Amino acid sequence: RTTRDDLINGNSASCADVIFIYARGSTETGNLGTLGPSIASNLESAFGKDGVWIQGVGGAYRAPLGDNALPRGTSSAAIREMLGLFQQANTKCPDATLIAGGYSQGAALAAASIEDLDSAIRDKIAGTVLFGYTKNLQNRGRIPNYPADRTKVFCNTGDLVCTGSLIVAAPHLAYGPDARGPAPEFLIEKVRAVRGS
Repeated sequence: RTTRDDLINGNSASCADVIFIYARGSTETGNLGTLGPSIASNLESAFGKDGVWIQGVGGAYRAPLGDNALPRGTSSAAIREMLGLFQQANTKCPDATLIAGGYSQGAALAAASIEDLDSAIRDKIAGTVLFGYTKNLQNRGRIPNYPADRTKVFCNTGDLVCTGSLIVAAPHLAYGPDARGPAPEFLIEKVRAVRGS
């Protein structure tokens, strides 16, 4: 449901083939918030429960609304937390394919993290989905240092954070259908593109 720590809890001797690391939006609960669980269930349907590990960014990432105003759109402590989880995945399960996602502040966090990541680990993230991407305009719809073909941004018309503002309007809260269909669809496709099946 809203907390999944499959990577932290996972046995190194029986690594999943796919590891998904997801950062929730501001003020959301657990470490998956409102959108994460929907994505998780569909990935589990595609890869099987033992086939994918779902890991939300918890720990120091408290997702405070105020941190949207910081330079990178989230705090340094939150970035360190997510970097730490990619590095844990890379160490625990060197052969797993990674996928990532974030909503709102979590999308800025995912983008900042991936930008700072060691390239060898960044290169293992086969696809990333961003919903209500707060740095969409500033970054021109891209994640720095990460390929456009592995990136999918869901930015609703009228969601002001996609257009350089930090105002929360009703479209910002309307990503439910995307998390249920096109976002897991994209992620599954990108994993299969490199792993076959």
